[PDB]
Amino acid sequence: PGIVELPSLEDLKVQEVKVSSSVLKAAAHHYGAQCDKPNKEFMLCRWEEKDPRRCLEEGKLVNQCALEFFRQIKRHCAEPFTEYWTCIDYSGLQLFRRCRKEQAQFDKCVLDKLGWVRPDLGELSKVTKVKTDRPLPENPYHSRARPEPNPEVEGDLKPARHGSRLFFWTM
Amino acid sequence: MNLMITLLTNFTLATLLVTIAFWLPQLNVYSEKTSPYECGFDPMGSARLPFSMKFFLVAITFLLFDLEIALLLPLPWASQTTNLNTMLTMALLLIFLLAVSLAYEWTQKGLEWTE
Amino acid sequence: PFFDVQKKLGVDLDHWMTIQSAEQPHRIPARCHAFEKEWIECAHGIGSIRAEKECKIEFEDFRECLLRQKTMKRLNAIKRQRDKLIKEGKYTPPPHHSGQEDLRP
Amino acid sequence: VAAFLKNVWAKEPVLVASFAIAGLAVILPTLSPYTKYSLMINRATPYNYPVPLRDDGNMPDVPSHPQDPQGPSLEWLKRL
Amino acid sequence: MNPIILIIILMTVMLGTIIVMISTHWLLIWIGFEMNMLAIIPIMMKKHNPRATEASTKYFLTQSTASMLLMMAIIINLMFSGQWTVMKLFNPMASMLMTMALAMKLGMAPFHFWVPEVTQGIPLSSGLILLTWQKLAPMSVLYQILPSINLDLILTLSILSITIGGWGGLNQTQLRKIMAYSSIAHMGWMTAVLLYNPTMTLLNLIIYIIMTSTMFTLFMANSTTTTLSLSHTWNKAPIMTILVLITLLSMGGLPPLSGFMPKWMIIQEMTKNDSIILPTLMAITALLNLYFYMRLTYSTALTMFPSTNNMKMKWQFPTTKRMTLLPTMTVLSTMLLPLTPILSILE
Amino acid sequence: MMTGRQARAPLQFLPDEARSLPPPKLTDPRLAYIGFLGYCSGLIDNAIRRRPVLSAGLHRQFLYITSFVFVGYYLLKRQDYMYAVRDHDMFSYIKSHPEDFPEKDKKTYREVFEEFHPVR
Amino acid sequence: AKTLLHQYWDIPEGTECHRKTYAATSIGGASGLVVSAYSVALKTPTSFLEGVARTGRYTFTAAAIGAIFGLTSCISAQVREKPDDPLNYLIGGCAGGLTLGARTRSYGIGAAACAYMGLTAALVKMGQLEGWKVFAEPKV
Amino acid sequence: MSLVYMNIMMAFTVSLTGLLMYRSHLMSSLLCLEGMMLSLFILATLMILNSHFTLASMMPIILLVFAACEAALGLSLLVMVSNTYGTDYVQNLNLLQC
Amino acid sequence: MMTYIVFILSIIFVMGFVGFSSKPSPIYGGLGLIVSGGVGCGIVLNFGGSFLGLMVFLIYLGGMMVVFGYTTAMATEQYPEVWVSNKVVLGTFITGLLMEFLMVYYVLKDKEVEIVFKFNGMGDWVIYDTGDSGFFSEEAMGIAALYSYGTWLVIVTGWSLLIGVVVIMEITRGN
Ligand SMILES: CCCCCCCCCCCCCCCCCC(=O)OC[C@H](COP(=O)([O-])OC[C@H](O)COP(=O)([O-])OC[C@H](COC(=O)CCCCCCCCCCCCCCCCC)OC(=O)CCCCCCCCCCCCCCCCC)OC(=O)CCCCCCCCCCCCCCCCC
Repeated sequence: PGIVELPSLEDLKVQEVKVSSSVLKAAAHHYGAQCDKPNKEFMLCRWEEKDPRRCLEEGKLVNQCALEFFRQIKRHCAEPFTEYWTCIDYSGLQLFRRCRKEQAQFDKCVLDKLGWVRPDLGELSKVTKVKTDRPLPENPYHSRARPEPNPEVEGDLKPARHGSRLFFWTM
Repeated sequence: MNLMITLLTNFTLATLLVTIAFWLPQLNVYSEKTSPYECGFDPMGSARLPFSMKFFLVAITFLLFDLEIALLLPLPWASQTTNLNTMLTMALLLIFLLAVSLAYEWTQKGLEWTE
Repeated sequence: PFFDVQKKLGVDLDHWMTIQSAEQPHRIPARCHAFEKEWIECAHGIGSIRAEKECKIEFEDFRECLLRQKTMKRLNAIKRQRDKLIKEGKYTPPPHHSGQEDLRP
Repeated sequence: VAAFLKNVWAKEPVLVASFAIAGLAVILPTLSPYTKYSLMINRATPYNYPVPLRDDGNMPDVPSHPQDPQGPSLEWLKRL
Repeated sequence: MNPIILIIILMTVMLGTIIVMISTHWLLIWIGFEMNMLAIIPIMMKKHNPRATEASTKYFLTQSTASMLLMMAIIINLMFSGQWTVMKLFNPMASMLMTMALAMKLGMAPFHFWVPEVTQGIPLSSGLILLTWQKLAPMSVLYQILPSINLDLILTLSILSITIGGWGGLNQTQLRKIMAYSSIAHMGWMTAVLLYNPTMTLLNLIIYIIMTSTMFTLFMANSTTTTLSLSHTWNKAPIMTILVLITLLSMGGLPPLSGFMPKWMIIQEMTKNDSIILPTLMAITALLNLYFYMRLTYSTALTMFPSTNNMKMKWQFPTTKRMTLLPTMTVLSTMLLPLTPILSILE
Repeated sequence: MMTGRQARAPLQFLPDEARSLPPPKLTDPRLAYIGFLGYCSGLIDNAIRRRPVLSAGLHRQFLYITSFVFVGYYLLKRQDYMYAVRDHDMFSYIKSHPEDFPEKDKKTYREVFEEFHPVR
Repeated sequence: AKTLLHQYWDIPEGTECHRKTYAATSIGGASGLVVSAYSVALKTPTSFLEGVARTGRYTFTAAAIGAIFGLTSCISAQVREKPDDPLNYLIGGCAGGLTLGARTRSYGIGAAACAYMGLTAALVKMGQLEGWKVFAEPKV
Repeated sequence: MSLVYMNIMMAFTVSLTGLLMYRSHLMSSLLCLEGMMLSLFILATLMILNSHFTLASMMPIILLVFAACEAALGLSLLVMVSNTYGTDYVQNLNLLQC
Repeated sequence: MMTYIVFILSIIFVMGFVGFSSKPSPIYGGLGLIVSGGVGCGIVLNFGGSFLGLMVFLIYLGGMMVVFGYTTAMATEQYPEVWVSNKVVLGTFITGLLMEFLMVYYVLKDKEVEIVFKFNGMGDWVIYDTGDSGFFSEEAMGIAALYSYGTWLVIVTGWSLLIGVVVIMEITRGN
C-alpha cells in the first residue's frame, strides 16, 4: 500500500505543561471552567476527524490555553494553590475529600483575586455545543464506494407456469 | 513483578526451612521406623484401596454451585449499570434458581449421605 | 433450519454479542471497530457470494487489524535487519532508542 | 396459615428467616421510592468523556459552557 | 422416573435443539448442544442397567469430544473474523473442525462407532429420540455453514457413511443396531446433497424421521427388540406385520413409496451438478440397506416363523399402548410419493 | 436455493404476496389424495386397535379426513407460492440479464446438416 | 497426498516408466499406511513387533500392487503405442489384481481382484479422458 | 499471529490427543476434557482481552460454567461405571459389542 | 527475556498439559492440571483479565479437589503411576516435552513458525493497546454486562445449572 504520512518533529514541538498530575488534579475544576472553549474545540475535532494528525493545531491551542491558566494562578494565588496541590499530592488515591480546607482557601483566594466560580457537582460532565469554522469531515473513515445492492422484487406474483414442472406433475 | 518476587521469597524460605530440616539433624534409617502407622500393629492391606465416598452427590453438586460464584460474583459491578431493574431481576433470578436447585436437592434426599 | 424467531418476534436474544461494532457497555470501542464497521457496511445485503470478492479489501484490512500478521512480519523484518546491522557494527542506535532523551510531556 | 407458620418457626426457623428475607428482597424494591434514585445516580456517573456537539445553530437545550443554566443538573443528588 | 422430571428433561432436550435452531450466535449454538447432551443423558439411563450406563458413557464421551472440537472451531472463527454470527466460517481449519464436530454428533462414519452401541444399550423410545431428534441440531448448523463446508470432506463423510451403514446392518439380528446402521446410511444420503441443494437435505431428514418414527413406534407397539421376536408378530397382531412390511419396503427406497422420494430427488440434484458417478455408487450401495430390510420383511411378514404356546394367552389381551400417530406416520411413510412436489415448502 | 428470498420476511408460512395467487380448489385432486390419506389413516387406526375397520369410529375417521384436508390445503398453498416465487425470480433474472440469455436464431432443417446413420 | 496423484498424472503415458512406477508405488504405500493405521487402531495387535509386521505387510502389499500396476500400464502404453487408451489400465489393473492374489496367496482372490481392479482402473482412465467428476463442484 | 496462540493451541492439541487416546482409566481422560476446556478458555480469553471486545468478556465465564456443567455430568456418569464394576476402567464397558 | 513472560508462562502451560495428558494417575493428573490452570491465570492476567484469570484458577481448584476425592474413592489402584512407572506414560511425556521445546527452538531461532497456522516469534508484548481505559477495567465491565445485556444468557445458563443438578440426581440413583 501507500506511505503513511506523519508530521515532522518540528511540527510537534510546543511548550508543554510541565507540571505533575496532582498539580493538574488540584486545578482541574477551574481548568474545566476557564479553559472550556479550546478544549472542547479540540475534543470535537478529535472525535470528528478520528485522526490526531488533523488535530495538532487545535491541540496546540489547548497547550496554549492551559499554560495561561497556570500563569494567572502563578501571578496571583501561587501559595494557596501550592499548599493545596501539596496536600492533594500527599495522598495515594489523591482524595479531594482529605483536603477540603486548602480547597476552601484556594477557592476563596481565586474567587476574590480572579473571579472564577468553581463548577458544581454535575456541571463538567455536560455535553456542550461548540461553534467552529472548520468544515465537517465528509468521510472521516476514508471509506470508498459501497457496492451496488441486488435488485429487489417487483411486479404482481403470477402463478407458476404449468405448475411445478417436476418430471410429470402437471400441477 | 513485585508479586512474583514475593511468591519467590515465600516459596524460597518455605523450601529452605525444609532443606535445613532434613540435612541438619542426624539420620538413623532402619526399615521399621519408616514403616506406616496403624497404632503400633502392622497395617492390614494398602491405603491405596478405594475408600468409598459417601458424600459423592454433594461433591458433584459442589461443582455446580461453585460455578454460581462465577456468575453471582460480578454483582458489585452489575449494580453500577444503567439498566438496573433488569440487572436486579436477573440477579434475583440467579439466586432463586440456585435456591430452587438446593430445594430440589434437599427434598429428593440428595444432601444426605449414603449407607 | 434457521427458524429466525428473533426477527419474527422482534426479540434481541443474542444479536448484541454478535459483532464488535454493536452497542458496548460504557461505549467501549474494540481495537478494530472502524475496520469491522467498514466491512459490515460494505457487505450488507449484497450476499455472501458478492461479499467474498467485492468487499475483500475491507475484510483484509480488518483481518490484519485482528491478528496483525503483516504488522508483526514487518516488525520482524525491521528488528532482524537492525540486529544484523548491530552484529555487523554498521549501525548504531540513536540516544532516543536507548533512554537518554528527555521524553515529550 | 398462622398455625403452620408457628409450626415451621418452631421446627425449621432458619428456613423461615430465609424465606422472610428472600420475600422482602423480592417485593420491597418495587415498593420503595428510592429505587428511581439508584438508576438516576448510576446514569449520572460520568465514566466516559461528554463528547461535545457541533453547534448547527438551533439547539436551545444544549449549553455552550458547563456553568450555563441549561443542561442536566444534579441538585437532586446534592439535596436528597 | 418421576413424570414431572421426565417432562422437564424432555422439554430441556427440545429447548437445546430449539436454541441451536433459532440463535444467531455461536456461543448459543454451543450452549444448545451442551443443554441437549446434558438433558438427554438421563433419558438414556431411564432403566438403570449396565448397558444404559455403558451407552451413556460412550455417548457422553463422543458428544463431549465433538463439542470441544465445535468450540475450538468457534474460537478459530473468532480469531479470523472477530465476530460470532452463525453463518459461513472464515477459515478452512475452523470449517474442518466444525464439520468433524457435526459429523461426530450425527454419528457419520468414520465417527459412526457409537451409534449401534448407544442405540442398542438404551430403550426403544430413547433410541427413537436419539435417532430422530438429535439429528436436527447438527443438521441446522450444517444447513447454516454450507458456504464454508469443504466439498471433499462432506462427500467423503457422506459416501463413507453410506457404505459403512450399508455393510453394518447385514450382520445384525438386533433391531436397534439395524436402525442405527440405517441411520448412518441415511445421514450419508442427507449430507451428500447438502452442498448441491440443502432443500433435499431437509426433505431426506423429514422423510427419514417419519419412517424411523414409524419403525420405532411399531417396535414399541409390538414390544420387540430382536429380529426373532419381531418374527412372532403374525401370531399376535397380523396388521403390524403389514405395517412393518410397507414401512421397511419404503425405507429401502422402493417405488411407489415415499422413501423413494428423497433418494431420487438427491440423484435429481446431483446429476444437475455433473456428478454422475457419485449418486450412482450411492444408489447401488443403498441396495445393502434394502437387503437387510428385506431380511426383516422375510422374517416378519412374508413368512411365518414358529411361535410358542404362551402366545395363546396374548391373544386374549389387546394393546393398551399409546401408539401415538402410528397410522398417521404409517400413511405418511408409504403413500406420500404422489405428493412429491410438496418439497418446495422446504425452500 | 431460495433461502435469501425468505430472509427479509422470516418464519412466514404464507406471505402477503401469496394472497395474489389463486388458492387451490377444494376439489383439487392433490387435496383429494390428502383426504384419501386421512381416510387410510382412519382405517389403519381402526385396524391396529382391532376395531371393525369400516364401521367403528366414524367421528374419528371423519376427523382424520378433516385434519388431513385442513393441513394439506395450506401445504398446497405454500407449495404453489414457492413455485410461483421460483418462476417470478427466474423471469426477472432473465429480464434483468439480457446479455446472458441471447435470442437464438432457430435455423430450419433446410440449412441444418445432420449426419445420416444408416441402419443396415 | 493430493500431490501424489498429481505427480502421478502429470506425466505422459508411455514415456518415463520408472517415475510412473515410483509414483504409483508411493500412492499404494500411502493407501497401505492408511489401511495399516486403521488396522492397528480397531484390532489391537498382540505386540509392537506384530503391529509393525502387519503395518509392513499391508504397506508392502499395496505398494507392490501400485508398482506392478504402474509398470504394466506404462510398458503396455509403450509397446502398444496407444497412450490415451483404457485397455492399458485394464491390463495394469489385472496385473495389480494378480499381485494382490499373490500377496494373499490364493488364485480366486487374484482373479476377482484382476476383474474388478481392471474395470476400476479402466474407469479411472475413462474419467481422466472425458473429465468425469466424482467430487463435483456445485454449479447450479 | 501472535506467539502465545501457538502454545495455547498446542496445549489444546496435547489435551486432545490425551483425551482421544485412552489409557484404560476413565478419570484420567475426564481430566483431559477439563484440560481442553481450560485451553479453550485461555485461547478465547486471550482473543477477547486482546481486541478489547469487552462484551464477549462474559463469554469465557459462561464457557467455564458449561465446563463443570458437563464435568460434573461425567463424574455422575463415572460413579455408575464404578458401582457396576469395582474400577472405572474403560475396558469393562464392552458389553455392547455383540 | 522478561518481555517473553507470557510466552514463558505458556511454556509452563504446555508442560502441565503434557504432564496430565500423558495420564500417569489422576492424582498427578490433578497436579498437572492445577499447575497448568495456575500458570494460565498468569498468561491471561497479563492481558488485563485479572477477574477472568482468578476465576479459572478458583473454579479449577474446586474442580480438582472434587476430582481428587473421586480418584481417591473410585479411580484408585494399589500402585499409582507417578510419572515414570509406566513406559507408555514416560515415553509420551518425554515425547510431548521434546516436541514442545523443539517448537520453542524453531520459533526463537527463526522468529516465525508454521504449524497449521503461521505464528510470530517475537514476544507477544507487541500486540497490546497503547491506550488507557480510564476508571474502568473493561473486562470487568463486560462481565458486569451479563446482568444488563446478557439476560437470555442468564436464563439459559441458570436453567442449564438447575437441570444439571436434576440430571445428576436422576443419574446417580441406580433404580
Ligand atoms: C361446482 C364446483 C364443484 C365441482 C366438482 C367436480 C369434481 C367432483 C370430484 C372432485 C374430487 C376429485 C376426484 C378426482 C379428480 C381427478 C383426479 C385424477 O383422476 O387424476 C388423474 C391423474 C392424471 O391423469 P391425466 O390423464 O393426466 O389427467 C386427468 C385429470 O384431468 C387430472 O387433472 P389434474 O391435471 O388437475 O390433476 C393434477 C395432478 C395430475 O397428475 C399428475 O400430474 C401425474 C402424477 C400423479 C401422481 C403420480 C405418482 C406416481 C407414483 C405413486 C403411485 C402410487 C400408486 C398408484 C395407485 C395405487 C392405488 C392406491 O394430480 C395430482 O397431482 C394428484 C395426484 C393423484 C391423485 C388424484 C386424485 C385421487 C383422489 C382419490 C384418491 C383415491 C386413490 C388414488 C390412487 C392413489 C395414488 C394417487 O391420473 C394419475 O395420476 C393416475 C392415477 C389415477 C388417479 C386417481 C383416480 C381418482 C378416482 C379413484 C376412484 C377409485 C378409488 C378406488 C379405491 C382407492 C384405490 C385403492
